[PDB]
Amino acid sequence: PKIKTVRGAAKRFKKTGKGGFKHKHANLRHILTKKATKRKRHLRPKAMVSKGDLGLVIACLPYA
Amino acid sequence: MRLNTLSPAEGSKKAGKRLGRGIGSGLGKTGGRGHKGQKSRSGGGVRRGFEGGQMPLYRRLPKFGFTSRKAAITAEVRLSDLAKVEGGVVDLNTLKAANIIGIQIEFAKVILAGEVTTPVTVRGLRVTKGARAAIEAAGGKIEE
Amino acid sequence: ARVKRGVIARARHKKILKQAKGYYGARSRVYRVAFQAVIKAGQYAYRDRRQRKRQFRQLWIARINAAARQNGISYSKFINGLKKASVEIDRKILADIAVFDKVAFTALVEKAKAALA
Amino acid sequence: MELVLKDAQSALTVSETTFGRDFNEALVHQVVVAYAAGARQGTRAQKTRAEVTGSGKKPWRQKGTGRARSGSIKSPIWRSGGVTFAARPQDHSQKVNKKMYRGALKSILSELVRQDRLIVVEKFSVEAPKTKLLAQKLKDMALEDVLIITGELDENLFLAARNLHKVDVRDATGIDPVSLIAFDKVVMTADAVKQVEEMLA
RNA sequence: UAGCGGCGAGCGAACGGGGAGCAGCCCAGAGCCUGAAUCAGUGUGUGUGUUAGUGGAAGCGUCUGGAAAGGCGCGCGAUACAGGGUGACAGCCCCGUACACAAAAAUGCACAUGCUGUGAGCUCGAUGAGUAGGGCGGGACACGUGGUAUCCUGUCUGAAUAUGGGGGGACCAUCCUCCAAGGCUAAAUACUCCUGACUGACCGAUAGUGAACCAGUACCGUGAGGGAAAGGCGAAAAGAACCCCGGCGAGGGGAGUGAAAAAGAACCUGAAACCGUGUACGUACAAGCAGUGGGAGCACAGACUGUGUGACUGCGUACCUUUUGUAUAAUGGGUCAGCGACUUAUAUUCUGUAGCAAGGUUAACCGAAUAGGGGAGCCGAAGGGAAACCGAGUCUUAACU
RNA sequence: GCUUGACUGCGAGCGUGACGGCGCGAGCAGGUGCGAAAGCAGGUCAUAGUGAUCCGGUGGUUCUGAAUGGAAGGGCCAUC
Ligand SMILES: [Mg+2]
Ligand SMILES: [Mg+2]
Ligand SMILES: [Mg+2]
Ligand SMILES: [Mg+2]
Ligand SMILES: [Mg+2]
Ligand SMILES: [Mg+2]
Ligand SMILES: [Mg+2]
Ligand SMILES: [Mg+2]
Ligand SMILES: [Mg+2]
Ligand SMILES: [Mg+2]
Ligand SMILES: [Mg+2]
Ligand SMILES: [Mg+2]
Ligand SMILES: [Mg+2]
Ligand SMILES: [Mg+2]
Ligand SMILES: [Mg+2]
Ligand SMILES: [Mg+2]
Ligand SMILES: [Mg+2]
Ligand SMILES: [Mg+2]
Ligand SMILES: [Mg+2]
Ligand SMILES: [Mg+2]
Ligand SMILES: [Mg+2]
Ligand SMILES: [Mg+2]
Ligand SMILES: [Mg+2]
Ligand SMILES: [Mg+2]
Ligand SMILES: [Mg+2]
Ligand SMILES: [Mg+2]
Ligand SMILES: [Mg+2]
Ligand SMILES: [Mg+2]
Ligand SMILES: [Mg+2]
Ligand SMILES: [Mg+2]
Ligand SMILES: [Mg+2]
Ligand SMILES: [Mg+2]
Ligand SMILES: [Mg+2]
Ligand SMILES: [Mg+2]
Ligand SMILES: [Mg+2]
Ligand SMILES: [Mg+2]
Ligand SMILES: [Mg+2]
Ligand SMILES: [Mg+2]
Ligand SMILES: [Mg+2]
Ligand SMILES: [Mg+2]
Ligand SMILES: [Mg+2]
Ligand SMILES: [Mg+2]
Ligand SMILES: [Mg+2]
Ligand SMILES: [Mg+2]
Ligand SMILES: [Mg+2]
Ligand SMILES: [Mg+2]
Ligand SMILES: [Mg+2]
Ligand SMILES: [Mg+2]
Ligand SMILES: [Mg+2]
Repeated sequence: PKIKTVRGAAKRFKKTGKGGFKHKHANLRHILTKKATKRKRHLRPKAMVSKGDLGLVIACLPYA
Repeated sequence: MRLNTLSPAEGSKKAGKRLGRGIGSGLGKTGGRGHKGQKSRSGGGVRRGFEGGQMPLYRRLPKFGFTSRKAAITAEVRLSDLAKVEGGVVDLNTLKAANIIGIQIEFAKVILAGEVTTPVTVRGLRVTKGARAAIEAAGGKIEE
Repeated sequence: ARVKRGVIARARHKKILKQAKGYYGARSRVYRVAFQAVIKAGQYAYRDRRQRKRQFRQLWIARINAAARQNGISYSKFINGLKKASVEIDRKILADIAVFDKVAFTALVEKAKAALA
Repeated sequence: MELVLKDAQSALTVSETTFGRDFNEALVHQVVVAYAAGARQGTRAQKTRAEVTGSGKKPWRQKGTGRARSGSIKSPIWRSGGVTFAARPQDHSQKVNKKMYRGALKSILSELVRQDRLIVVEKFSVEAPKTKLLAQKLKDMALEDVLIITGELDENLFLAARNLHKVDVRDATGIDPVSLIAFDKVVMTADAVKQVEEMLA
């Protein structure tokens, strides 16, 4: 039967123009006041999935 | 051309791996699974995104955003699709009849993609700046 | 598509057994053993084609040594003399000559001695 | 494209695409193979160790008896046990793209014309429904193994054919690539050829 | 997909579209006109099945052979060359097949018709109360109580009643849509203990059913229950009269049958393990994976080389598995024969290959059926953004060098 | 002594990690502090002082809002 998607992965990843995946950075969720503003700013924008974990993401998201 | 003279193209059919048929085969005793582990086992292996136990990437990283229901009912049209309709008026109904947009599509946009040669009248559709310019150049008309 | 495998299996076994004719006991009667024996024989044969070359050279050298000494010269000295004299006769031939033609061998030895000194 | 007729010795114009294209062997082969696969029926089944009739109790205790460890009497490695990968009934029908099928037909038709195995005639009717008459007509036409393709459906012709195993009468709608390749010669009526051209385009 | 979900593992719609099939009615009720349509049972007539059946074409000569259906000649039938038998492979020898016919009787399904019950249409009405909601506890909806709509109810309550009420995914207003608390209803859908016909890139006696055979038997178990093994003489018994050895044996040798009995019922073929008889060569001073390289002699077969044996001699510690590493005194195998393990379906990606190409392809289904229709859909030709939205750009930011 | 640069948006380019990430960073825009000015300041001589995701809480919002207008809920930003 149809392959099922890993719904968590679906929530966390979105495919881009060539077939990458952007994702939201970790560590910008709670205790923030100790984190430096520069660090927070850098974490804020989205980020492409690296070469190492691309395969795993692909496995997770067969219909992405 | 008889039923015993036809033959496939070279490279069309390839040999099907048969595991575990002796030494010369190549895929001998073990069948390309190495020596006794979990992956070696029949039914063996670990589910998608399993990292030995490490919090897997699809969990490490935070969830984000929401899904728009209006996006499911929006659509994007091409100037080649402005020519693919019949007549000289591009409504939603006309586009749907043409089979360009989907049936449950309340909204559509004409984007500068491809090119429009014939004059067309885009009625009740959003049109991008490039597309509007292109249609006007073609000799078209846009109205709300 | 039930491919029954009697005929092929027996033919294969028979070929191995035939190859293992003349072996003591189950090594000529019982397939498992016969096959093991056949493989072993093959391995030995490969080894022994090499060893055959080695052995025959050894034999030739022994014979030549005996002959040369009978004509009053050691083998090593005789070979050196021949090399010096530019005689390219290989030692299979030298051994044969020694065994079957004493006059010829003696002549060769004389040549070697002269060349040596 | 132009096929001269046997009976009137008059030409008949046809499409170069349909009757004068190249022979794409790979495509034709795929289509014929597909036809064969479709024709097969595929009704069989063995019993898995699940389905083999017997109890599911352990033949002997795991340890102690010294025998090798057995779990079910229905094991595939046991005599009268299940077939390891027991078959089920399966559908061997391959899909063939419409265009691919049409192209194959076109190639076969072209090959026939080139090889002089397609014989076109104005009409191939028999007067009575009599095998003897059909046989005589075929002999007169020199033919023995033949696919008679007709435009309009003929009762006398079909009945006459029925008992000649080398002969087969078809309607132009029901031609098939394996049949065309198989039959030594193919005798098309003028209406039939025209219809085929219309069908194939 | 949207959603649900220790937001894990997993579960997973609906709206809308294409098809198959399409049938609508009745009571909460009385006045009128009233046997009025429909439905059910029951007789009768007709048609068409079903349960026995009838007819059903056309070939001989010759050779081989135990036997012709085979070879080689010359003919004939075919709306019949499906299939099965007959001394080897038969269109024409037999049974059938195509095709054309057949029912005293019983009965299925159609109409036609008679009888019985059944009640149509109009006007006026009436419009399902411990119910809908609610509180508490559970359950069902893709929906795990969550912001949770909707459905069911164990418990405690409890309306309005068309000037009315339900729903539109917390909730309110507006708008739209429908009328709960009473019923009936064919088709398209599911299945095969069983009956008939036909088919198979299904098996062919360790296979296929457990069971080709007197099998759910023998046997095992107190019992529920478990559960085998075991097919083949020959074309035809022509199954061996008679004689002989032997215990009025078993078994055998003649005889006879037969094409063949080394086809004799312990019966087609008749492998291997295993066990013998005969012949050649070797072997009783010689130490080990038993072979291999060299190699004398001896025997045989042909006119020296083939074959068989192998004195003596160099080298040489099986195989598998598992291991850093095994001759290992680590595992497994007494041997032989048969069987015994990377499959199948559906999704997805990449590679090859074929088709068409800014297009490609159809799914159910329909179909004088692998044709043709069917483009509902799906993938692609546009991306960016969480989204609104913008768009060859877009997002970020007040703005970007 | 005077102050709040213990700024906001970004950031060429590097370092270090299998990755999650972590680190250094001139310069640009806005707005400030000290200095006469050149200048310096995006915490502390540097290297420890820490905890992913989920699920919620609080505030803001030119996003969304299941007939429509709202609202709930969701998103985004800050934070617990
Ligand atoms: Mg936050
Ligand atoms: Mg290999
Ligand atoms: Mg290998
Ligand atoms: Mg492998
Ligand atoms: Mg192993
Ligand atoms: Mg290991
Ligand atoms: Mg491994
Ligand atoms: Mg398993
Ligand atoms: Mg469409
Ligand atoms: Mg039990
Ligand atoms: Mg079985
Ligand atoms: Mg089709
Ligand atoms: Mg009869
Ligand atoms: Mg007959
Ligand atoms: Mg004959
Ligand atoms: Mg015979
Ligand atoms: Mg009511
Ligand atoms: Mg209630
Ligand atoms: Mg409620
Ligand atoms: Mg309700
Ligand atoms: Mg609402
Ligand atoms: Mg057998
Ligand atoms: Mg059995
Ligand atoms: Mg049995
Ligand atoms: Mg007695
Ligand atoms: Mg007797
Ligand atoms: Mg026999
Ligand atoms: Mg026998
Ligand atoms: Mg034997
Ligand atoms: Mg001795
Ligand atoms: Mg000893
Ligand atoms: Mg010899
Ligand atoms: Mg030796
Ligand atoms: Mg190893
Ligand atoms: Mg060890
Ligand atoms: Mg060793
Ligand atoms: Mg051992
Ligand atoms: Mg082992
Ligand atoms: Mg053992
Ligand atoms: Mg694949
Ligand atoms: Mg491909
Ligand atoms: Mg100043
Ligand atoms: Mg410090
Ligand atoms: Mg979690
Ligand atoms: Mg939770
Ligand atoms: Mg909030
Ligand atoms: Mg709004
Ligand atoms: Mg709304
Ligand atoms: Mg809100």
